[PDB]
Amino acid sequence: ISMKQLLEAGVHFGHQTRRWNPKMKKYIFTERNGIYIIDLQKTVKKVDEAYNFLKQVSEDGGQVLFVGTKKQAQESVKSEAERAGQFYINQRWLGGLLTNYKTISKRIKRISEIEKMEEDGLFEVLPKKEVVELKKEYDRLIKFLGGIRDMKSMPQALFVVDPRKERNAIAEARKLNIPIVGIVDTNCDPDEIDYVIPANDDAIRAVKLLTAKMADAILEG
RNA sequence: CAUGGUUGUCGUCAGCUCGUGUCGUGAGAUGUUGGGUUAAGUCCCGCAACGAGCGCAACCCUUAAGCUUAGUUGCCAUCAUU
Ligand SMILES: [Mg+2]
Ligand SMILES: [Mg+2]
Ligand SMILES: [Mg+2]
Repeated sequence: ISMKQLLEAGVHFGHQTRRWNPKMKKYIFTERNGIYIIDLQKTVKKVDEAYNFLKQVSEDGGQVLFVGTKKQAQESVKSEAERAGQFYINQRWLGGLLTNYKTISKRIKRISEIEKMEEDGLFEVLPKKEVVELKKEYDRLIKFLGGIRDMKSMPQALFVVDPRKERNAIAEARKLNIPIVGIVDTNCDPDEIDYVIPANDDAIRAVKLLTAKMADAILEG
């Protein structure tokens, strides 16, 4: 990426000074209109490191999980993950998604079973009330577990659009020692994330640019 | 007041719990709370919970309406008769 591209994206924009995290001071360049401005020069170097890492994991064939429950990133996470053929979560992070994957795995299997029953044509045989509730279960499973249906093993890396929003995802990854690549805004804390990209996560344009670049690395691998 | 079996009672009240995960030094907690909703821990939505079980409900019996099958010991409209 280039600084001009980043400036157009709105990556430089940051949260209000009051809501900042002091640990991210290095990344901050200046304060304008009561908003800290991310240093793009640091961002470009950071983007490169994460891009290299994601290409490396993709070269190894390691799976990557994209998390963007934030409204801005929901659409971007879905599209880029599909492009790169990687797992995504854009609705809600179920507690114990990775730590309790033994239970979660069964829920993934359930989605296939519900489809199988429809394919079998048991659905017509089943009582209407039972078929309605079965459909409702399936839709709920698709809503939350749709992105990771294909996943059968722990993702080699996680991509998080907003670490502060996705606290549970960060915690589970750190417990399981999974490397984290994240878009960290001024408010967020960078210590937890292994690969930190300092950027605005409140802009659809900004998130899309960064997630696309990461997807490209996965595509390259 | 050594017991099995059987029973009353709170109360047919909507509870009571567990596995895995997570949190807590720990006893614990979460789930099971919250916003609505229901007869209902009923259901929905949200939510470090994700699920599951015993309860709830439903399946059963009886009662309130038809159809088809059958018609004696039941019934008698169509007629004779008593
Ligand atoms: Mg209780
Ligand atoms: Mg229940
Ligand atoms: Mg009952």
